[PDB]
Amino acid sequence: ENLYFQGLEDLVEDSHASLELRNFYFNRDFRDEWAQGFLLRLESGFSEGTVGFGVDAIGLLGFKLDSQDDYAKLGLTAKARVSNSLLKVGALHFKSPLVSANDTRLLPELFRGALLDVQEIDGLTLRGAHLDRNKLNSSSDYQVFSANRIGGRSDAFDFAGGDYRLTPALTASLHQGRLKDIYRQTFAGLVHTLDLGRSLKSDLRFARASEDGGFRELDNRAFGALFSLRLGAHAVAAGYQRISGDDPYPYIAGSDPYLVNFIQIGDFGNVDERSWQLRYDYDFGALGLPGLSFMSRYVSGDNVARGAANDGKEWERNTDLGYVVQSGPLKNLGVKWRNATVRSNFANDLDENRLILSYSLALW
Repeated sequence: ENLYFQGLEDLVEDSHASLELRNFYFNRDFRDEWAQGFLLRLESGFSEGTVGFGVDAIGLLGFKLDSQDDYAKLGLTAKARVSNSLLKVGALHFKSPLVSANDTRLLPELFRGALLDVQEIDGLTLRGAHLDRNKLNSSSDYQVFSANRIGGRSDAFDFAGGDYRLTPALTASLHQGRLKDIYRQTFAGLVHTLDLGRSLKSDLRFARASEDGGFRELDNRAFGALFSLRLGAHAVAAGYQRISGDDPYPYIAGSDPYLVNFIQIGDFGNVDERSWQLRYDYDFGALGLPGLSFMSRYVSGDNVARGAANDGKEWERNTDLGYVVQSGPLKNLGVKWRNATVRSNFANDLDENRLILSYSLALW
């Protein structure tokens, strides 16, 4: 009676829910898809007690329009909290150096598994996960994993990692993971944030991977550095990335790699690839146009392995223009245009346009 009945009420009492509408148009021109999506998110409260329990749900629905994102899926996530720690089991969507779920299409990628987040020690976040399925952004069904470019088949991704604030400005990270029967990978990172009150973020990354289990021998290293300068409404970033070893940068296929020069289309993670990035952002708020945004970036890669040579080269430009309605009936309605051009001597030259209309409504 009592505590159990009350627990079920408390799950609802402290719950919240939202509905997102997305209209997505995509075109690729080599030197076409329109779809509508709905995303219903429910997050329960927790039952009272030292250990609190809850449940989240995500409802996804997509269909193609005339002018594979044609599915419906409901995913549940059981959760438990104690002190400042949280366990989620079921449908997962999160970002971390060794595994990050994608959401740059119509409907999000989901993983099936368990994710633990422990924040009991001052300045220290410890995370770990066991994942056993990948639901690609464009499909309804959970499937087993493979690695980007490298292939393979795996039914387990495991990682643990810590992000530690050594000082208020400096955070050190170490994450270690395994895509079972394909690869092992470890990531170290150091991120320094200098606020001049005007700011400079310095983001250094290094990851090494080797084979796991009976998989063929694998050797990859990836160094990245990204320096992000904010100057009022302006932002400028400069990035450098170096891939080395016999193999390209491994990550779960369908998901996002934690590479500083991973942009709209390319990851710049090819064998031996050296690349640099320049990025500019302007926030129109100060000018008096608060919903408006502009970003443009350019990444140039060389040294890419082409057989026994290293004369592979590619570049990619991206430009994002966006507006979010600030007031009136259509407040929160957003439109984003993402335009990309890729030119390469080892892959397909491509131009891509995305147009995304989005609207989110808080239900309660």
